[PDB]
Amino acid sequence: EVQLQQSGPVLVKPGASVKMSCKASGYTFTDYYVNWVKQSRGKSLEWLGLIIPSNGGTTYNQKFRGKATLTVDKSSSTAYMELNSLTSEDSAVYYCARRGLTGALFAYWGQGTLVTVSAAKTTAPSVYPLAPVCGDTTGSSVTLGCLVKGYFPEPVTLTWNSGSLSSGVHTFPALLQSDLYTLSSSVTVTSSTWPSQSITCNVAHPASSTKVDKKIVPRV
Amino acid sequence: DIVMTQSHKFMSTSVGDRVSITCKASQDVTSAVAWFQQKPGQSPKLLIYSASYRYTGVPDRFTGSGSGTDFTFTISSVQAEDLAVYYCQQHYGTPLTFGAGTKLELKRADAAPTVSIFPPSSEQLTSGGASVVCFLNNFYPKDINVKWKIDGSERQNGVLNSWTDQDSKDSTYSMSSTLTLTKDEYERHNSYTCEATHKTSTSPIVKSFNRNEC
Repeated sequence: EVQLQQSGPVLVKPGASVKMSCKASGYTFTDYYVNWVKQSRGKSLEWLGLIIPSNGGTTYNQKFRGKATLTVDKSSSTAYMELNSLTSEDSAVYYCARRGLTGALFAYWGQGTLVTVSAAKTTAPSVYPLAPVCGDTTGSSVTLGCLVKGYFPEPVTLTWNSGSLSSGVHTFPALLQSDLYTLSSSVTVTSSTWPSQSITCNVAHPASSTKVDKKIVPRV
Repeated sequence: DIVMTQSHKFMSTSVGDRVSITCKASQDVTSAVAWFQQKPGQSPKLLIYSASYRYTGVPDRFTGSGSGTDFTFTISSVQAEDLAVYYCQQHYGTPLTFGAGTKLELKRADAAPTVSIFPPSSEQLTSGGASVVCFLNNFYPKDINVKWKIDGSERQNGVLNSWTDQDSKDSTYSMSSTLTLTKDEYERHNSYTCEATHKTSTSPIVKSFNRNEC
């Protein structure tokens, strides 16, 4: 069947360039045009342009003229897209697509290639355990927190008790501030089982080869 | 550039219900409109093309119509797997463009948020920072207002909010609000408050603490 396989994620600094691929299979490459689409964080979709495999002819969205360059290698049934003079505004997921039936545009999509542009330096997160207010809390259930601040790049893997607690967990999307990410996670436990039955926040950040544990302890 | 505007950013429905999403083109685009469905972590998927034709394999519950500037996308009977983001697109003009999307969500009984406030961790203060965190969890609907109050005065500067998508299990929403100040400034105020305003109550849910008071 028709398949479009895109290359892996890339992380570069402002001013750099990147070249990604889109390998077609399951059909005769030169039989259809290859379109490219950009989707930025908030899920905003924008058309970048298209290339005609047989001739290499290209059509671009005026907005991306000079920023993106489309090319093809008929030999390997692969389409490429190169971005230059990158800026944080170029960070997004880029898709390649092909039409179907007759006139059914964007019927087939690649899985997308994530591009992240930032001047930030790899920074391991500061992990802070958040115990309840010193005063007291009500009820038999209690919520605890974990603040993961000042890291780069994404992602981090946060777990509670090494993953043993998941049901009452809420891990929020990270927020970018001054080139660094921050996220928080809360866990709610029942039956007055804290602090009697220990709870620890674990955070792994592969980019910095770090893994830290922070036990939640009553404030004293 | 032709702008495609969708009827809503979010829509709530129930399994078995009939739902319709509309899109308006800023200019006549004849019937060169398509509708896509997208799930988290996945690529968009073509459902309707040329305004009214179902793409190969698309279930009969999906239909669309329109020509000119006003288009409709309809799900005759919503199924659980249909909760996702839907986008319209026009390809009559250049460049072709997409609407901003409409997220179809599941309706459930209203639920007040569970609010918890957290003073800065001792470890963070040693670095000169002071983040006060407030979690507002498992509420419905998504509409909510959080405001911070320091010694009775409302504070907006230094506050960052983060939201989770509707939970797949209990259909509720959760939010985290963080007020970040320096240790220097944090140590010059006594009472810290995070109050949440939600339709489930005319009165705000207030969580507070006084610095250094144990």
